[PDB]
Amino acid sequence: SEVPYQEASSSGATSTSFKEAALSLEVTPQITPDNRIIVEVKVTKDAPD
Amino acid sequence: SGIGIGFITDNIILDLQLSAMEKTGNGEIVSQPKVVTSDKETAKILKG
Repeated sequence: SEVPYQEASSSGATSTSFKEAALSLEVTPQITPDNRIIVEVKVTKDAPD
Repeated sequence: SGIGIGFITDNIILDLQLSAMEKTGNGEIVSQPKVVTSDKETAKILKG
């Protein structure tokens, strides 16, 4: 779910920010012959405050 | 917490107290995070 921050600052900045506090896996696996992977993985758990 | 009261009231009210406090607090926190990292690469564990 995407925890935002709404800073609505009249003179030109509308920080209608958001960011999802979601479990997630962001994986970039590289497959090597013996059924192996060197993977760049982002494993994140975050949660609304 | 700590009051030692001596009171006279009947003849005269004369109150003599020794009021003492001793407080002891010990907090120990031991946390160990284990991270698997490539060699010469950065990896990060963050628990907060």
